[PDB]
Amino acid sequence: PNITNLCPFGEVFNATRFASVYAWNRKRISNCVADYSVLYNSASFSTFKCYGVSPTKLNDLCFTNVYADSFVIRGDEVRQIAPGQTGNIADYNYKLPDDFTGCVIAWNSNNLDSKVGGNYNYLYRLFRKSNLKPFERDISTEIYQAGSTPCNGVKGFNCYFPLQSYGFQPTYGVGYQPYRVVVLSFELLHAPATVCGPKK
Amino acid sequence: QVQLVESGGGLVQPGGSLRLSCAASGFTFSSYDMHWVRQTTGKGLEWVSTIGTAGDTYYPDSVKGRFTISREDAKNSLYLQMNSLRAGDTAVYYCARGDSSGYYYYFDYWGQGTLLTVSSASTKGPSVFPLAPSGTAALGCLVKDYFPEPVTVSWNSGALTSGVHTFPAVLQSSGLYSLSSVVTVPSSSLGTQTYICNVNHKPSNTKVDKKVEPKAC
Amino acid sequence: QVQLVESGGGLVQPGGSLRLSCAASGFTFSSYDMHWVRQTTGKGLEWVSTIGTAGDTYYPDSVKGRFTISREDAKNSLYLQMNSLRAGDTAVYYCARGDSSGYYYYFDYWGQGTLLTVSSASTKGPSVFPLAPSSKSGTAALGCLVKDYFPEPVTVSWNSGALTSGVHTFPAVLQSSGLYSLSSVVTVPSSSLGTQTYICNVNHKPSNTKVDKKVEPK
Amino acid sequence: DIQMTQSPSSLSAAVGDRVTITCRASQSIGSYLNWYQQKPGKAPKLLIYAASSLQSGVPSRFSGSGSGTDFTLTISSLQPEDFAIYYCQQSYVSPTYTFGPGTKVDIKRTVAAPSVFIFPPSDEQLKSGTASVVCLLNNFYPREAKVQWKVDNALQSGNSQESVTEQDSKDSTYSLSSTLTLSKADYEKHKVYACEVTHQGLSSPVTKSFNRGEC
Amino acid sequence: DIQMTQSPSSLSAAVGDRVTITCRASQSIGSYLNWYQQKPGKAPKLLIYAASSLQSGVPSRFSGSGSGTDFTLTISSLQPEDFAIYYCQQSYVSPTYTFGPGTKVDIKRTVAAPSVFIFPPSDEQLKSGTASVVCLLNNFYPREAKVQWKVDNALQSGNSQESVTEQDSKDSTYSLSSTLTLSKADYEKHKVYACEVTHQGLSSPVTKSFNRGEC
Amino acid sequence: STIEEQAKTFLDKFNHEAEDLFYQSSLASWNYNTNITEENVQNMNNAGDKWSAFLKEQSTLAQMYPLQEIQNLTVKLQLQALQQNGSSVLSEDKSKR
Ligand SMILES: *[C@@H]1O[C@H](CO)[C@@H](O[C@@H]2O[C@H](CO)[C@@H](O)[C@H](O)[C@H]2NC(C)=O)[C@H](O)[C@H]1NC(C)=O
Ligand SMILES: *[C@@H]1O[C@H](CO)[C@@H](O)[C@H](O)[C@H]1NC(C)=O
Ligand SMILES: *[C@@H]1O[C@H](CO)[C@@H](O)[C@H](O)[C@H]1NC(C)=O
Ligand SMILES: *[C@@H]1O[C@H](CO)[C@@H](O)[C@H](O)[C@H]1NC(C)=O
Ligand SMILES: *[C@@H]1O[C@H](CO)[C@@H](O)[C@H](O)[C@H]1NC(C)=O
Ligand SMILES: [Cl-]
Ligand SMILES: [Cl-]
Ligand SMILES: [Cl-]
Ligand SMILES: [Cl-]
Repeated sequence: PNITNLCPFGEVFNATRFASVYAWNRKRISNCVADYSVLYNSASFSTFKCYGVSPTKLNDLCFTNVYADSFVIRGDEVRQIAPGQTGNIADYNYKLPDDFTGCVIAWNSNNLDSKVGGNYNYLYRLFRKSNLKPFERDISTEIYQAGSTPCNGVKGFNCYFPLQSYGFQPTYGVGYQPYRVVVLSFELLHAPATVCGPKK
Repeated sequence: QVQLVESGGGLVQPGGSLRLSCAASGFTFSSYDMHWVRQTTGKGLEWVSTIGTAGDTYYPDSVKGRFTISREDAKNSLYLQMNSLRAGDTAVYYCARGDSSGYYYYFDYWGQGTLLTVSSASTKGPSVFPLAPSGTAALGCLVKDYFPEPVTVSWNSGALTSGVHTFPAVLQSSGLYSLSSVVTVPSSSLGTQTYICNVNHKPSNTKVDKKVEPKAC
Repeated sequence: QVQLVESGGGLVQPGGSLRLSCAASGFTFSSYDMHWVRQTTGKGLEWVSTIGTAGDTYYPDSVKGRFTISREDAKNSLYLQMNSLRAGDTAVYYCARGDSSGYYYYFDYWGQGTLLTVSSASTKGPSVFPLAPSSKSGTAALGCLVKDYFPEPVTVSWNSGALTSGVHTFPAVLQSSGLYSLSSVVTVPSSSLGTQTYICNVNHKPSNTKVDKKVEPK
Repeated sequence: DIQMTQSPSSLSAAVGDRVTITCRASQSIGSYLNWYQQKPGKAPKLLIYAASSLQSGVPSRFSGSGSGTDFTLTISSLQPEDFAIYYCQQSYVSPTYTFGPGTKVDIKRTVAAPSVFIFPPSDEQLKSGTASVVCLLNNFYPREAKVQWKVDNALQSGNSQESVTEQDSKDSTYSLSSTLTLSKADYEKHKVYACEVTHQGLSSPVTKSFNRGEC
Repeated sequence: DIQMTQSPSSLSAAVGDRVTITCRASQSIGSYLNWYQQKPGKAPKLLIYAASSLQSGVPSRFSGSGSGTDFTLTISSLQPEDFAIYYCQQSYVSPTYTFGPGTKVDIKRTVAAPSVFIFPPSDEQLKSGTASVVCLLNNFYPREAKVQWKVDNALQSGNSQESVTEQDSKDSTYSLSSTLTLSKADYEKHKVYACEVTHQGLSSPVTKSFNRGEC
Repeated sequence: STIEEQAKTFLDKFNHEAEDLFYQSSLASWNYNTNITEENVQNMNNAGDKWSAFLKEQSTLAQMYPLQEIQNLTVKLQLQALQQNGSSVLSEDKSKR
């Protein structure tokens, strides 16, 4: 496995701009050495949970691909970024599979994503006809039809525009503050491994 | 043979701090993750902290900011620094080795536990009294009025194990603990074997050797 | 509703004899096998006897020669004659319907049981005393004490069975005298002590004792 | 014949818990196995026949599995009314059907302190020449409880008998009676009659007492 | 995190019996489940990992099955040394590994009457001003036992404390100590000190006593 | 799609819109009460007017879900808090007076 380039974890974690959770961002990481040590002992991360593998063993592991999904939600919703969860985020925005293999990291981004008066650029989907399949993404803006009456593309009675804005303000309480979230998915196929820890 | 041995538990005032140690032997210490897991009667087994082999440390939210795990591989040693201790931190603290088979992680080796008692009360060492034997005969030692737990009791420096019952301690109305260790023996052996109980109460640095002899009326 | 009701259990001296009956309702009695199964605390459930629909009878060896099963289809009735009774026959006797699905046989319906006591001691009927509700008190407690009776069992109801909620009829206790004693209690609203009449109905069939005792605040 | 063995002898579980009981036959019996339930004072009730067929009217939480020599009865979600002894029975050899020894299923529930009551002897009984004093501990859990009698603040021994109910099928509690027996003469020698009750649900022992001639 | 639940809470079984305890995860965790055994005063011991792999050195009578949300630990033939509490633990979410509440496995054995001994207070203790009298009930089964103190045949109350051992890993019995606490003055004011023991293995209560200044 | 389900969805949208508008109004009010100035009074009054208009239109919408078809008591309570008519039952002239 001839690999000498380091995986671009800093490009993901240290980006200036994060996507709204309904249009969540995905970067494919392959063909590189993954130095997870820059993630260890962070004074920033309020959530570091892994699934299927132990964090302590990440430098000894090889994967066919790694996927870096990133987005912003509110603090109270970080718990939904996990297998088996339910809620507006898990049902309508970002869904992890029951057999998820990977890690979920999150940190408070009040200093970057709040604005006195309200930062209305971060949206989430509130209504949807059915729940998302794992790793599905829905960016439609079709008016949600809540009654027997067709909506004909216009908001109204029983006819709601499906996205809603977080409107983050720095004075919000912690549960309503913006959190930046990175989901690393460790994909293993019947193919040679392209992402490996420094110890492999 | 893998061995893990905890040290450093005892009495500590609320708001105080304390360091726990774990000495490892019988394996390449640097090659394994190490963990602290606590146990209480009310909440069972609870993960307290983890340190990997890359300097990575992990804590539950209840513990982050207050406890710090670390390791000294040159001395095959693990440490848990504890600050801002609250009554609810009273527990038995185990160190534990972590390992994996494939992706499956487990705790394959545990220490013996060290009891942490968080209380503003003061330490008191036990008084040790003989329970004199007066066929099968019974004799023992009474370990009375001590705080905090625990006391450990052996017989004839651990040479006597068969038939020994060291009872779980009882909390007296005074807030002090009391306990009794007994042993049943052949009656005939009361004049052919000397019986000594060895009592230890580390929180007060009390070590007592008490000889139990048949009483003169 | 299939129902089976045993009758005839009671006190009988060693070496004596006694017949048990079972009355059936709610099915075509003649079309089913019938069974006697006994229960003791020491040996659990034990098959005692079987009668098929062709007059065929079956017994364990411990019982052959001593007990005889029979049936009267015209009266939807089952019988067990028992001769040469021994202390070890003391037990609760159930009648039970046997049925099958394919080759798999089972006992789908059971009676309530009847207690057979094999003893040379004599029958004594109980004395029934009120356990009066405290003048001080909300929830109040009251009851009946059924003392000095033999053999088991006594049955206790309240207000002729109209009162069941909150009732505890305790298991009988064997006193040093060889007699049994029992007490049935009930908890009620304190306020009801002046708006509801409470009567315990005690029955001891072996002595033909029926007592209705009214329990009153003093 | 065919000997039947059950495991465990007894088990305590909470409402909603999955309960699992096993049955073993001394030789292979294919699927010729039935399960019965028996509640205190009542006759056996057929739950399962042919190792896995649920008898009509039985709740669906009961299920039977197994074949050959080992069989399992499972209660998917224990309900309070399921407190009972469960028996298996082989239907392979007739007429000599044999039953297992039974498995007791007790309900674990929250601590409930007893309600304590005391009953003086009736006057009719005193006319008969004997006095019975009754102490009632009502609807408590767990079953461990201690009652002590005091006559004029003198502790009694050897003159009392206790009885405990089987677990209640609705609230899973226990009730207990203690009966103190005195001669009418001894009863008339003293004034204060009390029972002191210790139970884990009480912060301190509870005493109920009465004076001989007061109401 | 992921919540783990165990059933039953407790279980009494005989030696040679098949024991079956179950574990449930609050969500699907595949085979990321381990089982541990813990005996009194000892640390947990790993028995099973990956739901079904037997840890090296663990006897083959222990086995694990299951996947997804429900898992089972089985002891094919309960041995006396198996008395312990068994815990399950999900290894799917790290670092936040979580444990089940535990299942206690008690051993059912034949009735064994206690051996009763009584110990007067030492002279060394009496110099300090307090007297402890100890009554020892040794190696009995079942656990239910009653101890009553008599000082000159005055029944004692409120001045004694009891302690009971965990089940013995060899012979499956229990032992109990009762400690009567008296002032030195009270101890020297009276002469006869007795403890009366009631246990199902005894045909009648057993008293062990001593006189204060006598052989 | 029952009436109770439609009402649940309506209340969802209402909550999310209302929390934001109520926060903006409460913050304007706080900015005034801690810093009395004409700019802050105008901001407070404008935000409060926006909140009142929102509640007016949301109550109009809420009235289109008949309570007698709502079985869930929580949904009923919320809809009721919204569906209060009050002085609006009076004619324009009577309410003006
Ligand atoms: C994001 O950027 C920060 C710097 O802004 C990186 O932090 C440094 O990381 C190295 C490697 O662990 C440390 O030795 C430095 O001390 C860090 N500097 C500061 C100022 O914190 C961080 O590593 C970047 N994130 C990732 C995932 O690479
Ligand atoms: C591996 O890749 C490097 C370039 O990154 C190249 O210089 C080197 O020759 C390659 N070695 C092998 C064994 O392919
Ligand atoms: C008070 O309000 C005025 C006008 O809006 C503004 O200029 C000033 O900065 C405010 N003061 C504070 C302390 O925010
Ligand atoms: C009423 O509806 C709410 C959701 O709007 C739900 O949380 C609650 O459980 C419901 N109550 C009942 C009794 O179904
Ligand atoms: C508000 O008015 C409508 C009719 O205009 C009425 O049906 C509704 O019940 C009123 N609101 C309440 C709470 O009664
Ligand atoms: Cl939300
Ligand atoms: Cl503890
Ligand atoms: Cl799931
Ligand atoms: Cl006393």
